[PDB]
Amino acid sequence: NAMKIVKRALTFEDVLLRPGYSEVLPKEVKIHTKLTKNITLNMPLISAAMDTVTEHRAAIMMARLGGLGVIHKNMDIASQVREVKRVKKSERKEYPDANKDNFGRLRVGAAIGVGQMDRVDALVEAGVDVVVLDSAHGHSKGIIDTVKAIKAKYPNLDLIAGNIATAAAAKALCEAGVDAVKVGIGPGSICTTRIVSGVGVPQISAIDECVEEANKFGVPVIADGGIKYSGDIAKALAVGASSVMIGSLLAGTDESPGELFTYQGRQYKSYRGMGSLGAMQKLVPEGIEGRVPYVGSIRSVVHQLLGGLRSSMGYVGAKDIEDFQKRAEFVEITTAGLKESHVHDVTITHEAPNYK
Amino acid sequence: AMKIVKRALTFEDVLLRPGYSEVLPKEVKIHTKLTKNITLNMPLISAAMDTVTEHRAAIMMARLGGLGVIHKNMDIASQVREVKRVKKSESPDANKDNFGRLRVGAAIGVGQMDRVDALVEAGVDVVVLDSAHGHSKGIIDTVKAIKAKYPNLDLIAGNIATAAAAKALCEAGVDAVKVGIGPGSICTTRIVSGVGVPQISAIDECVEEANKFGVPVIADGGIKYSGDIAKALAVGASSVMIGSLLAGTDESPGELFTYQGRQYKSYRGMGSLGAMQLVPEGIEGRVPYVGSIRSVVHQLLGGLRSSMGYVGAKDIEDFQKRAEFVEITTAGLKESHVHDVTITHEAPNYK
Amino acid sequence: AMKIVKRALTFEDVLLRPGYSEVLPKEVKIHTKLTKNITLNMPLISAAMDTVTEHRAAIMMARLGGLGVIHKNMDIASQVREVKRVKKSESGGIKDLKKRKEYPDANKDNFGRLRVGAAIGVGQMDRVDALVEAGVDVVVLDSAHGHSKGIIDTVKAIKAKYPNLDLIAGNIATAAAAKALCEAGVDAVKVGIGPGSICTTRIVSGVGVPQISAIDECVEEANKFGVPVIADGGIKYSGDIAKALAVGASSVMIGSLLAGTDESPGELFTYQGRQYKSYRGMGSLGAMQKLVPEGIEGRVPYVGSIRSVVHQLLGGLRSSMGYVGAKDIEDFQKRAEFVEITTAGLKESHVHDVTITHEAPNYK
Amino acid sequence: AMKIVKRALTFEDVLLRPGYSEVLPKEVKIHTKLTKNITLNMPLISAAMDTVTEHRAAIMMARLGGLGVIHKNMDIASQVREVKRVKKSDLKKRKEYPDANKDNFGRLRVGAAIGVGQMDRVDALVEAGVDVVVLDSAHGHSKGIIDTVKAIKAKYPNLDLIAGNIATAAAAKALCEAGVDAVKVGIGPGSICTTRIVSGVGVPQISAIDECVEEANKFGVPVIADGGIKYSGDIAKALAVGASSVMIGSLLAGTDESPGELFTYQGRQYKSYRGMGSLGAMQKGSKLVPEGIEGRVPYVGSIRSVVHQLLGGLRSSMGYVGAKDIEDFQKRAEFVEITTAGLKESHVHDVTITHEAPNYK
Ligand SMILES: CC(C)(NC(=O)Nc1ccc(Cl)cc1)c1cccc(C(=N)NO)c1
Ligand SMILES: CC(C)(NC(=O)Nc1ccc(Cl)cc1)c1cccc(C(=N)NO)c1
Ligand SMILES: CC(C)(NC(=O)Nc1ccc(Cl)cc1)c1cccc(C(=N)NO)c1
Ligand SMILES: CC(C)(NC(=O)Nc1ccc(Cl)cc1)c1cccc(C(=N)NO)c1
Ligand SMILES: O=c1[nH]cnc2c1ncn2[C@@H]1O[C@H](COP(=O)(O)O)[C@@H](O)[C@H]1O
Ligand SMILES: O=c1[nH]cnc2c1ncn2[C@@H]1O[C@H](COP(=O)(O)O)[C@@H](O)[C@H]1O
Ligand SMILES: O=c1[nH]cnc2c1ncn2[C@@H]1O[C@H](COP(=O)(O)O)[C@@H](O)[C@H]1O
Ligand SMILES: O=c1[nH]cnc2c1ncn2[C@@H]1O[C@H](COP(=O)(O)O)[C@@H](O)[C@H]1O
Ligand SMILES: [K+]
Ligand SMILES: [K+]
Ligand SMILES: [K+]
Ligand SMILES: [K+]
Repeated sequence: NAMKIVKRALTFEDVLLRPGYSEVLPKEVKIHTKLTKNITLNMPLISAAMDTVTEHRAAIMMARLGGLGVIHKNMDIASQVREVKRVKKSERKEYPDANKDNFGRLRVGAAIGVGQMDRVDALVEAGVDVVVLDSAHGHSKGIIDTVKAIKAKYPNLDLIAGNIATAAAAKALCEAGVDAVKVGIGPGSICTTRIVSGVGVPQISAIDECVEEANKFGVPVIADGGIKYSGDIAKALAVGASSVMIGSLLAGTDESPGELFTYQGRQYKSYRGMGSLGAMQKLVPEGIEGRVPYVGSIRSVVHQLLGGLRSSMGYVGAKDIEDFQKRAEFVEITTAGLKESHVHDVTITHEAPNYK
Repeated sequence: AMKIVKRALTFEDVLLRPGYSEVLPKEVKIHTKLTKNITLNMPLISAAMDTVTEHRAAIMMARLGGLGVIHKNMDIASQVREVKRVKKSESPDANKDNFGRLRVGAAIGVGQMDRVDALVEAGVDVVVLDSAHGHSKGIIDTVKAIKAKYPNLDLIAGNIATAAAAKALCEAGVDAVKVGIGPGSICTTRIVSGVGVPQISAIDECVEEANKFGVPVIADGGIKYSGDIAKALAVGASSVMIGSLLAGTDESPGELFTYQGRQYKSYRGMGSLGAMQLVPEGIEGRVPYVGSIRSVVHQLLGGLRSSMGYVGAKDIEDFQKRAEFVEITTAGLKESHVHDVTITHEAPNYK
Repeated sequence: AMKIVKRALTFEDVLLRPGYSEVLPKEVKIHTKLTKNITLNMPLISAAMDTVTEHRAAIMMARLGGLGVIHKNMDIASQVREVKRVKKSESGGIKDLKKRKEYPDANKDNFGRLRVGAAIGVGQMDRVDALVEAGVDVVVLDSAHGHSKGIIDTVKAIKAKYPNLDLIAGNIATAAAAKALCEAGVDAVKVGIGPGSICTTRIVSGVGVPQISAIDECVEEANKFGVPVIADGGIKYSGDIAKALAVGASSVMIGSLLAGTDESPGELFTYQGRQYKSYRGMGSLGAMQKLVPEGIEGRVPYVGSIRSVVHQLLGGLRSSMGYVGAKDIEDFQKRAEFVEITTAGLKESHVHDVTITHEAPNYK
Repeated sequence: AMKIVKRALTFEDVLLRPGYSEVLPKEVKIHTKLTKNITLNMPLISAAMDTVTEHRAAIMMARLGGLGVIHKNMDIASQVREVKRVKKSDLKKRKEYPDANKDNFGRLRVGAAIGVGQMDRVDALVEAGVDVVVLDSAHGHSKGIIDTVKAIKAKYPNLDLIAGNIATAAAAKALCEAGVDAVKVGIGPGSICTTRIVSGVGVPQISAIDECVEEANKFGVPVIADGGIKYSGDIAKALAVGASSVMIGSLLAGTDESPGELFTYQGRQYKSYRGMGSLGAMQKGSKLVPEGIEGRVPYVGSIRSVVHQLLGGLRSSMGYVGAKDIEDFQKRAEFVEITTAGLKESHVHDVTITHEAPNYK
């Protein structure tokens, strides 16, 4: 065969975690983790850098709950600075797991593009905790040059770069000096990249390959995109990602940007790809414009997502994420296994808060 | 370097090969072991769910030769009453104790020794120790406490889905292990937590280990059609536990209701919000009304008899020794169902 | 430690690779063998079902060059009457010039009478005797489970009593079963446990073998005895006929594609301003009212005459043989190379991304 | 036992892996070979179908850098007339179409389909100035095709000749040895095609391209991947596998330029789209049973807007792979095989689409 097929790649729906002997209840497990080599999270969730997901309200709530929000970059420098500053002056025992810097202020992230040094300058002055250098194709000279230039001017600024989906890409970014890599080419709910360009790696195999390489450098992996249910968070972490970035599951909350609207008797919010026409008009598109149901507060969403993670860790018998990653074992399943895993042969009559 | 230990299969992935047969479906024998010490005349058990089994369903299961497990979503006195109703019902296939009284089971959870005490005094035949995660310190310590206090009480524990878990429960002294993490029709465990094992591979793995102890395996959850029962027993389960196929019956708890011109009964997971009243592991639903348990069980056991006839098996143990499987594809599964023809008459065993 | 023999494939899992061809579809030969002793001029048999084959359908199947098998869900006198109607439709001494010009490929016995088959069950020796006396050309011994003592004993009794009667027996799905029936003296084995459109056996009993692998395994054993294999059930499209024959079947038995025709028994009816005929498994409750059912009761769209259906089915086979370069069915089996496909490959193979606005005569 | 040669994959079974890139999508080169002797500025060819390509579609495809193939479901004189219209096709146009695919005289290039043994048709198309003849059969790997290739190359040594369709390495070898200038690969993948269902014959398109490219490269002969392209990503996969150009039917059938009528049905505009082996197409020509259907596709506007989106997807793909040009694309490309769940992850999922996207239906 002329064509080079390197592996058969799996994603979340193709695998399940095996139960393990457990001496710990879900409410007892520890779910803190690392965002970067130098920044910890108290809970492993990050809200996506998207203009229908994270501005200051979402970033504040995510940090209060122990995680992180990344302010999107589809705004001018001054507006983004204003958003970072609003998170940073936000700060109450209602939030005992709040993720704070050494001064007691909430952590926040902010996204940047290739070559946007003036923006990096402004965000550093505004007190940003981590810069997220994002591009459709992180394994690129433009990205690596920007990494090198930022770490040369701000040696102690935590820098996350992405997105990537190969071991070669993880090595290249780790060698350029990043503090974490963000993995995900194509898995996003609103993403058409794989369909429009033919490029991508199914998300489980992409995490697995990139974690194996990035661990050789001590660099955490953020699993970005494709999370549909709380069970997918556990699988992403068990394969070895240090944290998970989520868009669609948070787009429908009070705190995300944009107003509620009603369609056919039910309430929704807009949710769209940053590579969709609408977002780019604020080169051919790699995302769509859509809607997601309204699901209330980020707090109630996060409670269900982490409840599922805790249940998963109790089933596996892990006391914390490190132990979860060391001892998780998987089985590969079939299409019929997946059908068996969902609800089947019964008509759901009541909504469940964690299953749609 | 992720640890995938196995490609795991479930019911729809496999079929039984026919073998040379000298037996007609009429003639095969379908008795089996529930526990090390209790035999069933038919290998079907109704699920311990508050939309499936109270006394009326348990009575009919035992009269037909199997067993009902009274659910534990009720206080102790209520469950004792349900047990006494079944034992008091009477005193050719009926599953009876040494006094001519129907046999019945009853579910308990961890740290419920007072419920065990009352159920034993009420004459329960078997206690079913029921957890979302059987392979845990709480369950193992509860098994050891029950067997130390009641050496001669048959104890079933679950649920599990690995060889290591079957070993642990068998070493602690259970009389049967119940296998099934995630296969249930109303179950969302695998979606909410990412954990589970497709039911065929889980039975296969647990049987191999439990056989070392002479301990039967109960295949719990995921049975959709009667062929699923045949497959589970052929792989080596000694009995099968069924929820959804029995919940739309006259005998299950709860009332008929009508929706869009046709009748239903509620059916819900014991880890759904409704049953527990939180991060649920089940949903609340409805199933079509299908008449009496008698007519359902007749169809289910009819399928099992046909299967044993096709395989040439005189009885369950011979069925397990003779069974050979093929793995099939999605195209093979579509070929197996009805295809390319519009069904006009609802068929008593295929829906 | 559960014993999985193999991964088994059915029609939609495979495709034939094109091969170098020097023949056009109108030039290929499609005659074949029904049994060791009976030839067909085309490779199609209508199912022994009370919604498919009674005398009218059997007369048409024979005129077109194949065979019809009269079902057995009737008393002996009624099945004799059906067989005689086929045997008396035509004869060597009656020069029906119309029928002889329209149907030049008609499949006839040595007296110039249309051939016909008839179904029997285990131990129905009285029915066999009456069918022989009626002039039946081949007896089809049907059971849900051909690989059984009851069937093998029936085969040995029939072959002892009528050594020259061609006898088909089924249904089977393993090589061991084919070996057992061939050693017992059958003239052809009929393969298919579970593939039928109206069949629920695999779902109700968990027992079956996907049809391509089942044919493949039984052909390899039956060929050792010179015994033809009949692929019975699960044919959805003309391409499935080609695949079945290419894998090694000598003929194919079809139910649902022939049930909605003028010639099948049963009356046209209308559902929501559309015409249908009934089509039901012989193991359905309706058919058995005459233990738990192994089929359903259904309807299929009315499609006109058996002639236009068969014309399309054989046109697809001829095309297939042209693509392989096969001059005849045995050449087809010796040339044929398959590929295994995926789910996406099956999607690609069907019509996709286009709304169909006209009925194609061979694609529904 | 039966002989299964391999497990065959098509477009939805595979994805391209990203590679290290120093190039942006607007900088990559998408020039490619049509035959041994003719190049395209862009690798797209409109299908030789009577609902896709007559002179108007061929003019636009050539103006955008590719090619149109005039279908053969018409008499010789009608097909000569369509070819002449393209060849007869002001100085502003040269500004607006700076990538036009022209012959030596500055006329738009055009192809035309012929059938087995149709030497009279070849003679008339050559005198009309056709740039390439596409010898097309349902079954290219046949004595009839092979003898016609030989007779055409004997009589017109300098006429570029594409032959198809094929799906195996043995077939590419036979056509290359008989002297074709490109082979066209595709048995069964077409949107409107029922060949694999009617006859059971075919090879999933990715494996078919891959097998034919390996053999045809030994003769320096380009492969045209014909059929089954649903999205722009499929074009990228086909080229990365080793195809030199891609032939497109359904994605161009609902354009202004395709022949046949815009009509409205239930508030939406469509155009007819049908297989050349459908009953309607063959009754036009007027015996073999059909190997295609008759349908309709939504109206999508101009060919230019469609082509812009398709090539934008190709450029993006080459940027992800790090490829500066098509040959570099093919050398660098590495694939993964995916599952049905992988394909579901790849599409839009768990969100309702509320706005039209120009490259994703
Ligand atoms: C602009 C657009 C539509 N596409 C690209 O920039 N494509 C792209 C860029 C570089 C290379 Cl070498 C190849 C392709 C975009 C915008 C915002 C987000 C994304 C996205 N896919 N994020 O994950 C994409
Ligand atoms: C309560 C709830 C919703 N979940 C759990 O208890 N989860 C759970 C328990 C222990 C551990 Cl270590 C991990 C997870 C439940 C209630 C009833 C039944 C089930 C069920 N999954 N099978 O019966 C679950
Ligand atoms: C009666 C019924 C419903 N089932 C059986 O007779 N079952 C059966 C027979 C023997 C053995 Cl050992 C095992 C199972 C039936 C009637 C007519 C046709 C079929 C059928 N499956 N044909 O392919 C089945
Ligand atoms: C006419 C028809 C329906 N079929 C054939 O000509 N079949 C065919 C020809 C030769 C051989 Cl040896 C085998 C089969 C057709 C018409 C137009 C296009 C096609 C088609 N499949 N193109 O790819 C087919
Ligand atoms: O339009 C785009 N094209 C491709 N990927 C995108 C686009 N916009 C956002 N993303 C990615 O999709 C992720 C969200 O995935 P989700 O959680 O599945 O909704 C984000 O964190 C980005 O990495
Ligand atoms: O809500 C729950 N979550 C997970 N599993 C459940 C829940 N409730 C009942 N089950 C299991 O599902 C089985 C019934 O499955 P069914 O026969 O497929 O409907 C029961 O016997 C239990 O083992
Ligand atoms: O009810 C039944 N159960 C199982 N198989 C049946 C039954 N009735 C007929 N068959 C088989 O199904 C075949 C027809 O399949 P079809 O062509 O796919 O509809 C017949 O030739 C029989 O072998
Ligand atoms: O009716 C037919 N039967 C089979 N293939 C056809 C027929 N008509 C056109 N084709 C092929 O299908 C291709 C178009 O496929 P599409 O781009 O997927 O719509 C054409 O270029 C031909 O190769
Ligand atoms: K489930
Ligand atoms: K079937
Ligand atoms: K097709
Ligand atoms: K996607």
